[PDB]
Amino acid sequence: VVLSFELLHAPATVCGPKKSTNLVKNKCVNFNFNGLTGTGVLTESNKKFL
Amino acid sequence: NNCTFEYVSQGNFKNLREFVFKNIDGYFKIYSKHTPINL
Repeated sequence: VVLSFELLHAPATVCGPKKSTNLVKNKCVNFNFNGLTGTGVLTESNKKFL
Repeated sequence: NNCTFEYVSQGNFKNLREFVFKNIDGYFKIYSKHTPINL
């Protein structure tokens, strides 16, 4: 079975997951939700979503 | 010839099927939104 690593001019749509996380307010840690990082408190906040 | 890619999932103006099509870097984005426009 062949796995071809072509990173050509066309966009890369082949990535992969690892591990697990569970972060709660009143603490202050990192985060990574499909790429975006940052350092701070992760509160299960009262905000909207769509 | 080739199938290089594929994918599978009153009448007074009940809705509208409008779609914008654009291309960047080759990758193509379909946009669909079936807005109900009874007017």
